[PDB]
Amino acid sequence: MKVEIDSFSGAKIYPGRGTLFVRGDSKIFRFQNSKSASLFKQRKNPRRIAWTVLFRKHHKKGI
Amino acid sequence: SGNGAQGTKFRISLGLPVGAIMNCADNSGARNLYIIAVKGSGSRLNRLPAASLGDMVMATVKKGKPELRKKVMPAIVVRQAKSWRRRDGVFLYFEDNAGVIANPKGEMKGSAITGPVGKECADLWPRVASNSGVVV
Amino acid sequence: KSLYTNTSRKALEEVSLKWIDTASKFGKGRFQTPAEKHAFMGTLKKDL
Amino acid sequence: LKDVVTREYTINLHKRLHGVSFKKRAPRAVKEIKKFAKLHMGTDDVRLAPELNQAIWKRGVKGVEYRLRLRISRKRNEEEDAKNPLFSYVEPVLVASAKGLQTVVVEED
Amino acid sequence: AGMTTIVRDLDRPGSKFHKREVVEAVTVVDTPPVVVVGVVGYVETPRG
Amino acid sequence: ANLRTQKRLAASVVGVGKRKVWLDPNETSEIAQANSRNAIRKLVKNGTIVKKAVTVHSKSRTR
RNA sequence: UCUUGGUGGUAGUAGCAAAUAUUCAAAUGAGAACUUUGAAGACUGAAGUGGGGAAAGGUUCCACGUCAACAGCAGUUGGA
RNA sequence: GAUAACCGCAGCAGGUCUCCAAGGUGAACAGCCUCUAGUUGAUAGAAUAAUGUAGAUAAGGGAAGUCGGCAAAAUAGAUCC
RNA sequence: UGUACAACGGGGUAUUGUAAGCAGUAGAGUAGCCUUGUUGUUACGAUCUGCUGAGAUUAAGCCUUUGUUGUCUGAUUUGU
Ligand SMILES: [Mg+2]
Ligand SMILES: [Mg+2]
Ligand SMILES: [Mg+2]
Ligand SMILES: [Mg+2]
Ligand SMILES: [Mg+2]
Ligand SMILES: [Mg+2]
Ligand SMILES: [Mg+2]
Ligand SMILES: [Mg+2]
Ligand SMILES: [Mg+2]
Ligand SMILES: [Mg+2]
Ligand SMILES: [Mg+2]
Ligand SMILES: [Mg+2]
Ligand SMILES: [Mg+2]
Ligand SMILES: [Mg+2]
Ligand SMILES: [Mg+2]
Ligand SMILES: [Mg+2]
Ligand SMILES: [Mg+2]
Ligand SMILES: [Mg+2]
Ligand SMILES: [Mg+2]
Ligand SMILES: [Mg+2]
Ligand SMILES: [Mg+2]
Ligand SMILES: [Mg+2]
Ligand SMILES: [Mg+2]
Ligand SMILES: [Mg+2]
Ligand SMILES: [Mg+2]
Repeated sequence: MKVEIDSFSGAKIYPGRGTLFVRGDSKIFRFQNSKSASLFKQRKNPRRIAWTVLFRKHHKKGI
Repeated sequence: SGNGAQGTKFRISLGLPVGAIMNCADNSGARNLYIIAVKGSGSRLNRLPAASLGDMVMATVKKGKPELRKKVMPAIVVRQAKSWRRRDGVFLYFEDNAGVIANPKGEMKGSAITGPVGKECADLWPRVASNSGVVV
Repeated sequence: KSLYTNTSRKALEEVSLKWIDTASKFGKGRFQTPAEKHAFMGTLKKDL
Repeated sequence: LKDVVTREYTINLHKRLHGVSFKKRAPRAVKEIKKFAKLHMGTDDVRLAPELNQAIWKRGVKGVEYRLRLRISRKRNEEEDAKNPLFSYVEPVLVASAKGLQTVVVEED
Repeated sequence: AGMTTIVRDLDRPGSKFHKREVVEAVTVVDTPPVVVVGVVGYVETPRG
Repeated sequence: ANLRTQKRLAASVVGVGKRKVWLDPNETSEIAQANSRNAIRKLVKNGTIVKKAVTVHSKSRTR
């Protein structure tokens, strides 16, 4: 019972949820859902997706 | 599977049927592995035998060193790219399929594995664990 | 009740749970409790 | 109780037109206003104003609004009245939004 | 009522997941108490 | 009644199509005796039949 | 597997599903899903579902009256 | 002068010679949308079982299917190399 | 004639991804006014920023409801 963090969106991953990705350089990615997952494969920067955790630190929202 | 494997495996989703060409992840000279058959396969009418991570297959080489080509050799799948479920609920997958050339007992032909190895594969096959670096 | 006594080691295994999922099954829910949703998201525009 | 009555209603046509064929969303929306007036005003004869038919069909056959705002008025059927002595006339109500509005009783004064 | 998922330790010696955690679907059955409102007696006959 | 012959007559009188002839619905009684073309012209004089102006094809976005 | 005519079961069955699509009100009427008018939605989209013609047809054109049959539903409408 | 006036048993998705030809997109008399004009005709209503017909999408594999890659997918314009 | 049911409304939950409007000394710049700034001005300007994880949708087979407005005796048949 460790809660993982989404590699794209910064959401909290509870057990069973989402997919884990192993990129070919063996860097482990973790998605909470298929919305994090598909926008990862689509080559989207999390800094430009307005609801992600990394956007809100970049835009100083909710400090 | 069959003989050579140290331990048993939980059932992993079968990603790789016969005719699947997977990359070859060791330094034997083979560039890919074309699966002709899967060890331990159940006999069902019309069902292609389908390999999975940690399984031992029989394979040929379609690209690579000429002395490795035109022969049937055992191989062991180390990466899968079809999302399978672990017993702790983790669904995971690789970007590619990969396998290493083995003998019938499970000794490596190669000496080094380029990339990650599924932990189910490393636990089932001690020699693959010996030459693997990062394991998932 | 079971119609036979079962001593099969999958029975007789004393089970203690560690966590129970209470996220919304109405979507791909992300929070176990509304306190956790209010803590992650902070304050919203919604009235007081 | 009172027979001649006028109330204003909101109808959620979104949940009534859910999954309907696209060539029949606005035809069915007409038939759901008549079902909605027969449920509320109780009368089987429902006459919809031609301005309401303009409101249903404003955005084409498949572009019915999620919420209409209707002024249904139960009235006295005249001139050799039908099986029922009452009918309901259904009016559009000119609102910028049909959201967030309840059922009110419009008085004739 | 519906299903949800849990996490528990596995107590299965000789399994590969012994003392490790597993993620299991459970079904939840909403069970209020039942009111006893009668009795019925059955006799053994040659027809049943 | 049957004003089908009063719309074809009125289209040929005002010189537009039958898609652009507005017969007065509230004067359906007196339109129905306008069987002749002069009677149709008389109903164009007093606005009982209206020319129904053209549907706009604006060129503003094209420009 | 006669000839001519008549009649059944199948059977109120199969079916009446190409060509985006109809809807509201009023009028007429015994009777309106289908007629007429208005309103609305749409389409052919100028190598047109638009205006004319050749061959062929022959009155089908137009008006009034009419609805038994015909328009494989209907019909107050119609090339009837 | 034809998805009802012709021929095809008939008000048959068939066939039958020709003139005129608006705006945009675009290379275009293409496809798509609109103006003038025209039509809104084709039995309807309700429901959304199976099997169909027509259109789609599909994880991982990628012709192992099959007599045979049949069907589908993939490619697609233009500029430069 | 109810700890009733319905239609709306409220809350939750969820999906998407930050609405419209207003504002800005943000904006590649360009064209004018110059009583020429140097965080001038007028016009035009993809985009960006703030209000704003906003706005929209949310049962049609989601959940919940002290709200609002209604509804609650039509028909047929059955006997040892
Ligand atoms: Mg669910
Ligand atoms: Mg549907
Ligand atoms: Mg005979
Ligand atoms: Mg017969
Ligand atoms: Mg039938
Ligand atoms: Mg049918
Ligand atoms: Mg078209
Ligand atoms: Mg069009
Ligand atoms: Mg006549
Ligand atoms: Mg008939
Ligand atoms: Mg008849
Ligand atoms: Mg005629
Ligand atoms: Mg002949
Ligand atoms: Mg016919
Ligand atoms: Mg053009
Ligand atoms: Mg051009
Ligand atoms: Mg059709
Ligand atoms: Mg596939
Ligand atoms: Mg794929
Ligand atoms: Mg073959
Ligand atoms: Mg075969
Ligand atoms: Mg082909
Ligand atoms: Mg070129
Ligand atoms: Mg924003
Ligand atoms: Mg804005």
